[PDB]
Amino acid sequence: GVQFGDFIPKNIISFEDLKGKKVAIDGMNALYQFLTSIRLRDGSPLRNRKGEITSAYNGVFYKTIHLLENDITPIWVFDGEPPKLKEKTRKVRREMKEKAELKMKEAIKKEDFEEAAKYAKRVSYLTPKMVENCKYLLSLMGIPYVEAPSEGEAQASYMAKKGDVWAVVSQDYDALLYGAPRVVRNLTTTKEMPELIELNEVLEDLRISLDDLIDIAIFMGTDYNPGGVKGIGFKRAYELVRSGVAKDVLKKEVEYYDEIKRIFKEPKVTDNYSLSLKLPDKEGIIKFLVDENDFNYDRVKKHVDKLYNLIANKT
Ligand SMILES: [Mg+2]
Ligand SMILES: [Mg+2]
Repeated sequence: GVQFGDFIPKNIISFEDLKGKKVAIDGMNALYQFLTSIRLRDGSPLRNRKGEITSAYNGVFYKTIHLLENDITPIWVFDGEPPKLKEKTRKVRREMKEKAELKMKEAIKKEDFEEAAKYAKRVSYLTPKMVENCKYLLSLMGIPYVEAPSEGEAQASYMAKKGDVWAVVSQDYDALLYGAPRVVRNLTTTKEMPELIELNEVLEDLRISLDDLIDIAIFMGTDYNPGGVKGIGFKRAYELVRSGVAKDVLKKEVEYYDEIKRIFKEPKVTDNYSLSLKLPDKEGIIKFLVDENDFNYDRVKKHVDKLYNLIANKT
């Protein structure tokens, strides 16, 4: 996401100081994280005997239990319906290139079949099936999840602002742009220590408003305007913001500036979800993990036993 890291205040926090907090996990960010970091010695992903990747299932299972063991109650947040994701104020223009220039012409020729074998790949190793399988596993584990109307980071941020959860868990800083009061990094990955970023601290320290921060992100470049504004990094953007000339510059330099701003300010969110935990289906977990995905029975068994006890106590 936006490379805010070096320019915003952040603090290393211990796992103990995270004890008892409820958090909204950015599901897609977490799953991509697992695929990247849960690999073999040769950098190859974890797979079952059928050659299917299980890296994501490994992180979902073990990472979720790790948090619960430390009294951190997670609620997984996933992205909305790929076909339709227009988030309340997110339909005016596009969510891709469907409406506008996407090219309609007869080209079924070989270049279309080598291509008709060239569409299921850029969806990375994280396929809808895999994402669906992760949702299934969370269900068996008794862990609550929400399917956001659109971007999961907006849903999670909303949940944090509401106070249903203490922070958004992700490796990206982007939740701050949606008004998330707190983001906690390095929980799904522990190379480095957990890192807590508080939005209010960032704003007070930099002496800027949330709208200013969104402006800086747009200069740098968001998923909605990759590459940002020609030759402008954090410092120059922050300079333009403090001078009070950012909004004029952005209106000139970024088409759909007002549209991009609305995405962060008025996303489509939902209140239909529960943070309640359910006792885990031990047998179904073992079938899916051990039987169908070749996880080690012993380790899995000890873990579903631990999971059940934790939830029971919590419940
Ligand atoms: Mg992002
Ligand atoms: Mg996202």
